[PDB]
Amino acid sequence: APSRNGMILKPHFHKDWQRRVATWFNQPARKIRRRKARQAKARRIAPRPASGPLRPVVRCPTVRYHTKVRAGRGFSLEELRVAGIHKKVARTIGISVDPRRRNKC
Amino acid sequence: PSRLRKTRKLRGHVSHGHGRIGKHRKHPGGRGNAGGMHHHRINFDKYHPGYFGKVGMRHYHLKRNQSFCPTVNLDKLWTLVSEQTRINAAKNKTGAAPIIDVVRSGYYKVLGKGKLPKQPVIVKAKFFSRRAEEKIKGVGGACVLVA
Amino acid sequence: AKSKNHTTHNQSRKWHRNGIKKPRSQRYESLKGVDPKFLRNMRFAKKHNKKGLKKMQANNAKAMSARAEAIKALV
Amino acid sequence: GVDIRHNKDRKVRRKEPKSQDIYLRLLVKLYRFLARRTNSTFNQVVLKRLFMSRTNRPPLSLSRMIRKMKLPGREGKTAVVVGTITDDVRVQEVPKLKVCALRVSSRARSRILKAGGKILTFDQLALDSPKGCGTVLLSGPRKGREVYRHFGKAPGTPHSHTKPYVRSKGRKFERARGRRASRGYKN
RNA sequence: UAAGGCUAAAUACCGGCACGAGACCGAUAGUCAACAAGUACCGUAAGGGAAAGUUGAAAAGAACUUUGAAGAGAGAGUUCA
RNA sequence: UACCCACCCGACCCGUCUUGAAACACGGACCAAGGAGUCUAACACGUGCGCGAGUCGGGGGCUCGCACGAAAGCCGCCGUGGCGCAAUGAAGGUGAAGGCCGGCGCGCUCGCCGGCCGAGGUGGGAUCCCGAGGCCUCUCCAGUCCGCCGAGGGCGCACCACCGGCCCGUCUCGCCCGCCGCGCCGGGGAGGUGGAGCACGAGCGCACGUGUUAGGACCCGAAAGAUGGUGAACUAUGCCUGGG
RNA sequence: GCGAAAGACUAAUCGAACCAUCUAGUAGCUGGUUCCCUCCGAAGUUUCCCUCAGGAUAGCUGGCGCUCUCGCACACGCAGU
RNA sequence: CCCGGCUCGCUGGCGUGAGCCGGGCGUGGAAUGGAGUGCCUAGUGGGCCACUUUUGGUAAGCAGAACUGGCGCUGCGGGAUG
RNA sequence: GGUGGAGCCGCCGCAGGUGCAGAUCUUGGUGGUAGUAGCAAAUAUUCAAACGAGAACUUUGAAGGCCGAAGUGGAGAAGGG
RNA sequence: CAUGAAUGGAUGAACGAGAUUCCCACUGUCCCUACCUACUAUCCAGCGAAACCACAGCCAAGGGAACGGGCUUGGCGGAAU
RNA sequence: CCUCACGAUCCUUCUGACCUUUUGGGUUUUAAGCAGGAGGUGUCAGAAAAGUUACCACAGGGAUAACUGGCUUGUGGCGGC
RNA sequence: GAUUGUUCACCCACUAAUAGGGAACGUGAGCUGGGUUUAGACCGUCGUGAGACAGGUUAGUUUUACCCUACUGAUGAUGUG
Ligand SMILES: [Mg+2]
Ligand SMILES: [Mg+2]
Ligand SMILES: [Mg+2]
Ligand SMILES: [Mg+2]
Ligand SMILES: [Mg+2]
Ligand SMILES: [Mg+2]
Ligand SMILES: [Mg+2]
Ligand SMILES: [Mg+2]
Ligand SMILES: [Mg+2]
Ligand SMILES: [Mg+2]
Ligand SMILES: [Mg+2]
Ligand SMILES: [Mg+2]
Ligand SMILES: [Mg+2]
Ligand SMILES: [Mg+2]
Ligand SMILES: [Mg+2]
Ligand SMILES: [Mg+2]
Ligand SMILES: [Mg+2]
Ligand SMILES: [Mg+2]
Ligand SMILES: [Mg+2]
Ligand SMILES: [Mg+2]
Ligand SMILES: [Mg+2]
Ligand SMILES: [Mg+2]
Ligand SMILES: [Mg+2]
Ligand SMILES: [Mg+2]
Ligand SMILES: [Mg+2]
Ligand SMILES: [Mg+2]
Ligand SMILES: [Mg+2]
Ligand SMILES: [Mg+2]
Ligand SMILES: [Mg+2]
Ligand SMILES: [Mg+2]
Ligand SMILES: [Mg+2]
Ligand SMILES: [Mg+2]
Ligand SMILES: [Mg+2]
Ligand SMILES: [Mg+2]
Ligand SMILES: [Mg+2]
Repeated sequence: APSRNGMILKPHFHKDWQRRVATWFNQPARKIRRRKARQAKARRIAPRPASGPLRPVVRCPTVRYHTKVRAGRGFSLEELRVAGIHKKVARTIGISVDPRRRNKC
Repeated sequence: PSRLRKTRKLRGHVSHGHGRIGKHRKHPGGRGNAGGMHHHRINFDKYHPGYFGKVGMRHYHLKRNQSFCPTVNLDKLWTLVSEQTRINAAKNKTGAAPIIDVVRSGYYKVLGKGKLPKQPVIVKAKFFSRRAEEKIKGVGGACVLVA
Repeated sequence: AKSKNHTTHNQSRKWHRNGIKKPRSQRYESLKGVDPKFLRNMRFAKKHNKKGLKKMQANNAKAMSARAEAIKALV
Repeated sequence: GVDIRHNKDRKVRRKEPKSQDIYLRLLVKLYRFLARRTNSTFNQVVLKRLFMSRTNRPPLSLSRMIRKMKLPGREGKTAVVVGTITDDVRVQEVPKLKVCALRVSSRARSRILKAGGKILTFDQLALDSPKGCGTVLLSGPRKGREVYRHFGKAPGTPHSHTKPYVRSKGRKFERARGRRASRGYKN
């Protein structure tokens, strides 16, 4: 029963929400489960970039994110036989290899 | 808190703020926005004019990134640049007209609102307004397009 | 289940409790509702008052100095 | 056996700041003193403002403070705002000002000092001009809040344009029965 | 680049094993269940399903005398009580 | 004042629905303990606080085995992003400035070139400023200090009323166009009208209150509907085999 | 299902069994709705509704304020006249 | 209110008219009282009675309106009781 | 003041499952009714003794009686355990 | 009003815990009640419930939610059973 | 001559602009828009809708009947001038 | 007294007369249960049908007093040493 100049308010609670409510009291303990892994992995591969292999420079697709630059998935193949690094070897020297990137420029 | 709630001050008050003539029954009007046409019309029609009915043209699978286009007014153009590059002008006796890359500050369009300081400029943007053209031109300066 | 059908019983009380207010009228009421050929003209009269301000300003000093002379001739 | 309406005999105005900030309660202790004593209605307005709410003593932009000090004659006086001085990025020729305020945003604080100006607080203003001599009282636009747009007659009553509350504006959100003459009617 | 296939990691856990904690409840509350509780008990059966915590610090839990068929008493004694 | 008793006056039993209850209206033997406007989300306005054309906050990250910690602190993360900073159209799309002066096109209320000012004006406007004149002061006069009163005169916030102006949609009407192209090209004008618009801003976040909803939703209350199951030990028939 | 037919009977249950769940089903309708003091204080009328035991909107109510006025020898404004 | 003057694409033999700028002038019947304005918003939406007016009805403690006043929301003195 | 035997409150802030006379409220307890209604379907008991603290009601003896072999008699099924 | 032919019409021996009417016989059904018996109730020993209950319990009239126990005015009122 | 002679959303159709979209470009169909008319809701602010229950059920209602009681007294009865 | 569920009615007979009424249209924990007014049935009419019928017809559970009062009887009661 509306009264005097509110909004229209379609709120989505008709279905059954009480059952599938996901509370986040794990949140601060998950911060810690990941932190140990992040550390335990760095100590396991001791001399190695903890962040992981090297990713390539890459531009974002749509016209609104035109001008930014990202870390891509992996260096392309066409890139590699210019620098002279065999595609199967680079996977073993910390170079992400993406065999799926069409180079246009 | 429960401490500062009118439900405390309604103890010993029989009807509990809901009146004993017409009690607080469960759902007297309806449930939710129900009855816009029927018996709630006076509300929907006098407070939400234009609610009920179709209009316009469907455009299925719209994506916002296609039509993304922020705007600057000339009101605040010399804000995008550090003000010292403006002070290192109106001076320098050479017609320096520093370059303002409206693209770098995140705007794909320059609109002509407000006064502009009497100062030469080069404004690089994507889409210009007509009056924003004349305001920059007439101050002395260029409008340079970028893709 | 018959019921009363109408009444204006204590209605006079209600709408006189906040004391029926004659609508507060300002000077300069709105021109909305006046025939367009009036406005479509009187806006041109108002738009070009300035063209002819020189006549108005000098002719103001004429009477301002003639009545500064009229009040000084009385003195 | 008397016949007055006690409906609105009690006058509803603030006689103390509803807030607890000891600082505002302190210079209220100052103009609870000046207001009773000196003939100046000045502080009687300053006092009657130190009570009011955030929503009722709006911020004064810096440019609206210029064009109210540029007027012919009010040169040499001090601007006095029971409120905050904000900055105005769309203004550059900052004349030298003497301002008083409760707060001054940090950016506007440096535009004012750099222009050879001075900012006081409402206790140095009490020592400058306890009578309020040579001052200018100002305020921001109280009909400035976006709230004031949803107020008025109603949206949907004849030619009374007032913004309606809509969860999100768009094509299909309230352009229908009542807005286009083609679909029902329009007002 | 379909019509064939394999794959760790972040992801989920009101069952289970083993723990830790609490601005929680405190015996009509908190789980039905602080106890021989999914027990006693009902129903042909599917199923239903309780009540019920506290002597004292230590049993030192009242020997003995007496009245009574006996239950119960009167004295005595134990006890900080 | 509270225990018992006495007297004079008063005095019908509470809760409830109700035009009307002491009611020949209903609930109520008595006493203990239990017992009913809650939380979440979403708006809205009011209020407090931080910062302020910005401001966050989340998720992440960097710092612990937590005792207090599953806290606190910190991070071009702080802006990826939301909300705000700009509207208007169904949409292609456009998009908030005017004034003035001089000069040049025939000042043609049209088009172009140089300079000045910059958010227009009217009426109220808290109200500050200036203030004629007074009002004394132990003398006649002179005269600088100090205020009180102060006719009259000025700037004029906020806000309200109005007139203008600009943006977009639509219409009308009419003019000149620019020319990387050709004009079923694009561009400007005047007048009216639609707009949740601009016309030197006020938001963001965090609290608390009130209200409205969606939620079991202030507590208790149906006759029903659905999905799976267990029953012929009673009784209803049929059958099989016995007994009277 | 079964009925030599009464809607009979189907484990004290039959115009449609019992058990658990969906389930805190829905209720414009009954019933209840827990401490004091202080200040203000109504309505049963308007239009629309498959509206007539209900809502929507009007009023009437309160709270919050604000804008000013001047009893500070120096007031405009309003009104159930 | 009274003068003076500008503006017009309307109106017209001229003037109208309206709009502007600029000056010139104060208590305009009695009695009362500080006024203006914006936000949220609960309850209510079964009513009843009396003077007077009045519609059905024969009449009603009947049905239905007007105007005010009450009762509901409210005790006290009086009407024995209400 | 008393009994009671181990913990508790004042102030400044924060948080609630926070105040009961009532709901044919829930659970438990207890009255008035009241020492009242009642212990009335199938004819029936009596004497003496024994035992015993205690006998209308047990046991033995004696007497009167009923069930009357389509049984209140003698044996089984199902069921009970 | 509004019968009627297998929505069967008309008949009808026997039969009926089927519905009526009349007569004979009979009778405590009645005029009109009376007494007799058994078991009760009744009192006692023993044992002992329940429904129900705002507070409660003498009337007339008045008013009143238009039939009071309570209120107004009268009438009156004597423990425990 | 004046005061009545009429109709929302959605949907459908017709008409209008060398209109806009038809989605990676381009051309044609087609469809979707925009602006006006029409197709209709007579319960006329606009549900797509027949019964019966004496086998019945639930929520309620003295807001709504069938008894009594009140007020009234036409009618009925009784009585005057 | 005859008929009738009847109030009402009509007659027979007697008489002095067979006047009219109230008491919740007196009186169901006083009776009876014939009539209405459940469920079974039967006809007529109506209804396409389920069914309807102040149209007939037959069959159809009538609970509780021990409480207070009133009343009827029954003991008593304060006073009178
Ligand atoms: Mg990573
Ligand atoms: Mg109250
Ligand atoms: Mg209530
Ligand atoms: Mg594959
Ligand atoms: Mg216990
Ligand atoms: Mg306990
Ligand atoms: Mg328990
Ligand atoms: Mg114990
Ligand atoms: Mg205990
Ligand atoms: Mg002790
Ligand atoms: Mg009533
Ligand atoms: Mg009564
Ligand atoms: Mg009731
Ligand atoms: Mg269904
Ligand atoms: Mg009701
Ligand atoms: Mg009501
Ligand atoms: Mg009535
Ligand atoms: Mg102990
Ligand atoms: Mg708690
Ligand atoms: Mg309690
Ligand atoms: Mg025999
Ligand atoms: Mg044997
Ligand atoms: Mg007896
Ligand atoms: Mg294609
Ligand atoms: Mg039938
Ligand atoms: Mg039947
Ligand atoms: Mg009634
Ligand atoms: Mg009657
Ligand atoms: Mg009777
Ligand atoms: Mg009786
Ligand atoms: Mg009876
Ligand atoms: Mg009968
Ligand atoms: Mg029958
Ligand atoms: Mg027949
Ligand atoms: Mg037929």
